Amino acid sequence: FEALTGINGDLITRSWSASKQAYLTERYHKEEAGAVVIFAFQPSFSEKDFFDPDNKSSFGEIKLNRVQFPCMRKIGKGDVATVNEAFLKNLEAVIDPRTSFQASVEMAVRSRKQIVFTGHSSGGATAILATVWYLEKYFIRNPNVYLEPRCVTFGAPLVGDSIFSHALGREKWSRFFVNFVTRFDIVPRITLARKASVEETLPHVLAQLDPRNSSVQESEQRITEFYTSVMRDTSTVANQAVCELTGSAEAILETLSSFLELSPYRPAGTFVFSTEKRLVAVNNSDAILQMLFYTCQASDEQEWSLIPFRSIRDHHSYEELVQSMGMKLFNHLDGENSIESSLNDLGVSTRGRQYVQAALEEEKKRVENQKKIIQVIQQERFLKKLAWIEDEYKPKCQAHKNGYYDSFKVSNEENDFKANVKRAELAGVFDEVLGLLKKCQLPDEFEGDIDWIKLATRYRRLVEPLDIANYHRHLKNEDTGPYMKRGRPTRYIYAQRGYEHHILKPNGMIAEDVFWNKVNGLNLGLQLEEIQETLKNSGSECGSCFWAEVEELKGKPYEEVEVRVKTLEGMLREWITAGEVDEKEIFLEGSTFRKWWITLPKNHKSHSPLRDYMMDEI
Amino acid sequence: QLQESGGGLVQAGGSLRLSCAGSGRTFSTYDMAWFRQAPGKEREFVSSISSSGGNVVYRDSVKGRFTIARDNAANAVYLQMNSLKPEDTAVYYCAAKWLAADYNYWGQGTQVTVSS
Repeated sequence: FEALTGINGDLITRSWSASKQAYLTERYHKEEAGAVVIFAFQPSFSEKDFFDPDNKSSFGEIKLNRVQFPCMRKIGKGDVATVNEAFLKNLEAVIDPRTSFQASVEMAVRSRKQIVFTGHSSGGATAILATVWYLEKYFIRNPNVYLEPRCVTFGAPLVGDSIFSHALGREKWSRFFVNFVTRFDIVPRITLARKASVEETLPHVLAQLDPRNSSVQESEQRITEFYTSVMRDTSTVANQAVCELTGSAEAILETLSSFLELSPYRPAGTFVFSTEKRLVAVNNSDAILQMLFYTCQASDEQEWSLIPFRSIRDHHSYEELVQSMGMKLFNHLDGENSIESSLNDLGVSTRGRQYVQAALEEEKKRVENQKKIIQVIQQERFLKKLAWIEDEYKPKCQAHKNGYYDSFKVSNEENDFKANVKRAELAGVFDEVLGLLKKCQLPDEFEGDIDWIKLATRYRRLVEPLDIANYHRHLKNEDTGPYMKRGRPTRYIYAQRGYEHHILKPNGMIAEDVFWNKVNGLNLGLQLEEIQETLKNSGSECGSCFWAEVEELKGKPYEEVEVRVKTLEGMLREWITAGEVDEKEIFLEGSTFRKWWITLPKNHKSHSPLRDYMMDEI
Repeated sequence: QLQESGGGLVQAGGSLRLSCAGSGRTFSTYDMAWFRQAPGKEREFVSSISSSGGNVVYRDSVKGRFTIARDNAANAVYLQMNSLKPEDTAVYYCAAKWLAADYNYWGQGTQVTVSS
């Protein structure tokens, strides 16, 4: 167990002790244990702290702010993650300077202490969000082994959606999260139900779950209705995920998805399921989602009336879990050669076992697909295509003094058609990879793999100018419209965003903020709203779209596009330094950019930053 | 724990100052914003302060007439409303919220009536 999760029984025990002590403190309890600093968060058992009253969504969900959590999103697709609003408000309320939580975190950071976030019930959920906050504020800025956090939760509700889990996987952060769940514990299942389904019964169940509230008399009816509603919505979510994961029946699934309201919350991080005799660790979020349903069923038909009460009592059974940790059999489900025994001890039916096996096989498929992609991008014929473009086509076009953009665009020689052939083959391969990414058929880590980011960036920088030339060569700017608006292949947008995320995420800023800060840094004097209006769908956001902007700027009067001109000029040097734009090309005598640049008014050219890089018109 | 104040009744061209104060450490870690709810009309966005950053963008009907300001010492928000329009009669609310896409810490709001 310890060589997989990276935490031992000592840390689990201390985390449980701190979680218990947190019941008696304001907001949080700090426990200093030599080299370890444990932050335990006070749990809450009011419905307000599970479904925010002012939240108007069916599951109390809210999108994260892309500024404060730039990594919690899909990179290529852009979609930001969604979390439970009540838990986010509770974390926000504890990060509040008056609580000394942040000051203590920074004191432990400067002291290179091992920081541990923990909590029971919803407090553990806060710990999960605090860990993400920590990962965004501290760990991503300087990833040391001393700075690595640990998140340990006990019976925590679900917090994020599928994008949340995917982003955690891509950043290699999932390994830090361990969520202990007693087999029947209802609390991890609560947020899988529609809020209208439990609006009447939630306060009573929360009152029964509070360990310090032995006042409200237990009611059989309310608990049974609650259990039935939660299991019904959970079954609907799990069956839809089952039908969607295997890619079959996509038409009827898409139509019902338009007409079905299913909880978005998904397991994030490692889950450890516990019984009297077994500890079963599971990593695959889909498998955990299925197990949250199929492990909480009755064996006989006589126990169906009993399960809801055991599902309540099991939330207060974590003391026994922690005390009997070393006496239980452990196994790693994902690494097992046979999973029948483990799931049989967890009461998982045959069908639930087949769904778990299918989820694991789907993850193995994604891994195989990634192995195939690595083999492809490491083959000689593939790297040779890029080498040929870089070392033969570009120098020959530079020797003709017009550049390889203009040479491709006019395509007067056989070499231009050969470059077009290799451009089409590369386009097909990267579109096929993009297709796999869109269907979630690659591992979560794929977009974070530095070898892939390197290759895709080299590809984008080399060949996107050629796809822009192909676009304008066939007059698609007049038929379809501006390249930046309706023409840009999605594969290049994915490559750009993957590269930007890779290089920007250690500094906590997002690409848009950097861009607009440079725009205001160019001292144009115009109103920021007006400039954002002018630079809407501008080609100046990506160096490999340099030529697209030239196409959009040539032909227009100078006054009409003066701002976009000075913007394009202000981005050029970093683009050249970073290798996004080749300095041996764009300044050639026969280059479209140079030919258009000379026709600009002499008043601009005189005080233009590019005057010293091209001879004047004499 | 967000509360507004400063709503009154004045005709066109009036100068008003709406104040918005909270009980938690809000100021520059929650990016402020002002919305207005007109009777029947949507809660149309008025403006927003980008918390610590001085970035701020009003929308059309206001630019150069309603200023927005923050106060970290008093953790308050100040909406100056000069050259009022009879079409500005609405319930003004201040919303401050971060870690999220859309804001969701709303107050009680205050009525602002402009006649002719």
